[PDB]
Amino acid sequence: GELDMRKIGQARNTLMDMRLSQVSDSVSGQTVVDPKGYLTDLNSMIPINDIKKARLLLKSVRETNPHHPPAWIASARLEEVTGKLQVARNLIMKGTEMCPKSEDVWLEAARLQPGDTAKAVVAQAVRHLPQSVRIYIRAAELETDIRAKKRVLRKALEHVPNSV
Amino acid sequence: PNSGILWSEAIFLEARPQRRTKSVDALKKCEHDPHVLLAVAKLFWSQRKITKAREWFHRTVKIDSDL
Amino acid sequence: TRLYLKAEQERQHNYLKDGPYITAEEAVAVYTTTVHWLESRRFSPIPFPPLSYKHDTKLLILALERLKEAYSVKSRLNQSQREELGLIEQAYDNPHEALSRIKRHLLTQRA
Amino acid sequence: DHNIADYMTAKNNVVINYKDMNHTNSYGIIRGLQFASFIVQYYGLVMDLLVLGLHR
Amino acid sequence: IDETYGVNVQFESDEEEGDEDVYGEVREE
Amino acid sequence: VNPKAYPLADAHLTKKLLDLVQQSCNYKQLRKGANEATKTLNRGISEFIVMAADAEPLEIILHLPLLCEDKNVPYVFVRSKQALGRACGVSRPVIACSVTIKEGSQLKQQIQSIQQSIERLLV
Amino acid sequence: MFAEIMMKIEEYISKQEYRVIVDANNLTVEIENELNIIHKFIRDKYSKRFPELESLVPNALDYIRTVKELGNSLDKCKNNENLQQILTNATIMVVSVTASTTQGQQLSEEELERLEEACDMALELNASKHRIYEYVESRMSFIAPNLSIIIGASTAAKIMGVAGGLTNLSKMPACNIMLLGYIYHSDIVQSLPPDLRRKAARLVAAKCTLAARVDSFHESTEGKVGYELKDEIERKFDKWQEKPLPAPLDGQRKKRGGRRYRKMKERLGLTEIRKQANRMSFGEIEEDAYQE
Amino acid sequence: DDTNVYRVTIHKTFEGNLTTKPINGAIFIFNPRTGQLFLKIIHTSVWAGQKRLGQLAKWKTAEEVAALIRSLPVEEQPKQIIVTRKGMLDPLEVHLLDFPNIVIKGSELQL
Repeated sequence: GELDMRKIGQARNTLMDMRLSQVSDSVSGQTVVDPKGYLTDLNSMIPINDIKKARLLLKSVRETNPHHPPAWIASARLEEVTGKLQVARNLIMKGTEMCPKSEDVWLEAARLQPGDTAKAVVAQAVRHLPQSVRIYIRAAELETDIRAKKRVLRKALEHVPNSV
Repeated sequence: PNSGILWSEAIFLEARPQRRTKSVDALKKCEHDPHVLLAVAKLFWSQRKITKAREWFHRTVKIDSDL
Repeated sequence: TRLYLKAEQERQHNYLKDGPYITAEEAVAVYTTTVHWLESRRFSPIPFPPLSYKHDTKLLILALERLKEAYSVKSRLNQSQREELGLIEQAYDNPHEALSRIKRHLLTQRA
Repeated sequence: DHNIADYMTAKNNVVINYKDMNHTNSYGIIRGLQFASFIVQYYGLVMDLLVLGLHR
Repeated sequence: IDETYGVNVQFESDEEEGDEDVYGEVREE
Repeated sequence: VNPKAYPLADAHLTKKLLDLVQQSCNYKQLRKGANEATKTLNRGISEFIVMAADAEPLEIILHLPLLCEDKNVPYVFVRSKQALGRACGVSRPVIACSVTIKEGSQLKQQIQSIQQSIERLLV
Repeated sequence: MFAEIMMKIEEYISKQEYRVIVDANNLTVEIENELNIIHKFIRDKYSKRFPELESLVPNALDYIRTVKELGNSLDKCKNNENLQQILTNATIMVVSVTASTTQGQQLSEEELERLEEACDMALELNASKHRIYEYVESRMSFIAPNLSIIIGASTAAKIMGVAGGLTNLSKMPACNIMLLGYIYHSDIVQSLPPDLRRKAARLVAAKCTLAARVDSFHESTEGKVGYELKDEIERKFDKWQEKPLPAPLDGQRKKRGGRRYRKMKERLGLTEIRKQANRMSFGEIEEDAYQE
Repeated sequence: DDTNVYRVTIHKTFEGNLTTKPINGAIFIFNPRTGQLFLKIIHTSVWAGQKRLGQLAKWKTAEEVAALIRSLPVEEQPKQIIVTRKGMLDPLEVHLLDFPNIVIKGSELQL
């Protein structure tokens, strides 16, 4: 009787696919995909409101106490623990100008900024609060040189010679 | 029931597709036993699985090396 | 609507029985012309969605906004519309989980 | 990428439902697909390149 | 973060979000 | 009843077995159904296994004495499955069940007495 | 291992315990994978003579018949009576269209002889597996016809063999389910929709167990209980697969406002809608006429 | 005082994270004209739940604020609820809608 009319369509589709696959040889820039390979990257990718509430509480504590370097350090830690480091660097630069003569805030601002900015931050912290052993140690640690660290150690010995 | 040699004899006298539950019952009843671990290593080596039999023999040598 | 649905039914059946109308080697010639044009352009083909993207979460935000715009201003939403709104809110709440699910559906789901 | 293309084409080949009628679409394309715009634009580009000519 | 219960100020919803530039500067990134 | 169901308990013995099954299921120590009873008997954790003679077919409960020949456990057959179902608390009639031993249960002496009284019926 | 099993099957069929049926079932399960590996080796070896034979014939036996009938000579695809007995007419037309433009080199005499010997060995292995399956089905119909008719003859035979004996099969809680598992491999389960087939596998236990239990004694030798269990499983798989409007009486308020009623009012109500004020100022708003 | 109910004591640690745990649910309410004060003492966990935003605490405080007025007699209830927290006054005014007889007026003076 009436045979499977879909057989002709299947044969035509197979012929078209074979012709396309053969023509694919001439495609020099032919490229493929790896969903199965990506599957390993998706399985390896496995690691909100409370973090936003903590960030809002840190912002309210910084607005209620601008001269609190524990509040500025907590705001910098909350901004650097999640999201981007630019907001943490801006908060550290705001806390260094709002609460001067603080060793912990200057240490957090030196740890949050890059070294080209950390050198200027350590220079500003030495100009605002000199004879600091932690600021001098952070400046000698962010020098990446022998002569620069020797000059920083000589400046720390000339400023505060009673530091072990 | 708390005998390693009796559990090994019961795992060896049982059927080959029925030993996978008998070894689990011997491990659950008498745990950390050298004879039960040696019987599990022999059952893993008899099932053409050297990658599990080597780990079972290493665990049997680490649990009791005096056997 | 009923008549068009019926007509599309026998049209799809006729396409299945008679097979594709793309003539043999004609679709091949069209593909050869297309690939020659692309090679002349010489552009890098788009790859699979990478793990790292410039603004991956931004695309999810835009898609969520686009789906919300369908019935956000509406006074009320249907049960299916309510479920869609809940799904959109869940996706917005957890962008990373939604992105992982979308990638998994892309690379695994085919039905 | 071949996987994304295969998924898109499979989505283009799905079951269509109605009040009481259901069928399967194999030759047609669901215009309601969110990515249907991209595939329609690309295929129209295919006809544009074919008709216009390579040099043109 | 002092031991005072009021040490952390209450976080009242504000910074109204909006495609309006409060700073009034055309951003160019 | 069915002649293939052996041994068969008396009226007071079935009442004591139903009371022990109710005390075991109320203390989360009993397994209902023939499959869970045979799995607990094969696992070596079932203290006793009780059956019922009013099962259709009666050969499907025949694995319950045979497992008693595979683990050396006392077996007994109830008169009706509906009383064993209610005893198990399940509205559906139970043709088989299992009282398993626990980590120092208070009903261990009653389970030992039921195992000593059910082992003398098979003679 | 295959020659002794074939001799035992011939000695059992010429005379008309239970370990011979299990050995024949294991030999058939090994010979299926051996024939699949032989078909894969024949497709990898004859890929130079016909690279489109694997895509046109996805079956192992159909590709083996197409490689044994045609071989290196592709002229046996036009009006050939031997090729029409393996494949259909549209498959023969597709094979002729693939052999019209093949772009493949012909093999040597030794490679074609090795391919023909591999195809003959695969055909002999398939015939031996079919004979072993027929002998196992006869032994299952002679031993336990209820489990062989409910879930399948091979399933029943495998179940008994796996259980190690009809006396152990009945003893098994999942009687007749030998992970061959057999509960899923059950034809009655296979009858159920692929997804429901799994549920049918669990439901197969009851029927299979009953069949084994019945088969334990000398009752139901014709298989009426197994056929009834198979019909009940098929009915369960078929069942698993596929209002006047109320009178608008005048509204009656709550007789007494309760805290639980207030809890429902607290749970469901218009509290959020009341927050959004619909009041509109008499003066014009800053929005356009049709801002919407 | 709305902040008193939402006040959370914060621990201090050089390396450990500060424990900004809630203190209590009392709002430090006062009424000099009434010759007494109100202490709406509530559990610290009840005062501020886990991952509870300031807006969520304000919404819960409004329910408790209306509850205190509900328990008190209408005459004894404050005729004017002068709260300097203008932002929290509106939810209190919304809560005050449950008592039309009572009125809420902004408090320029802050206690």
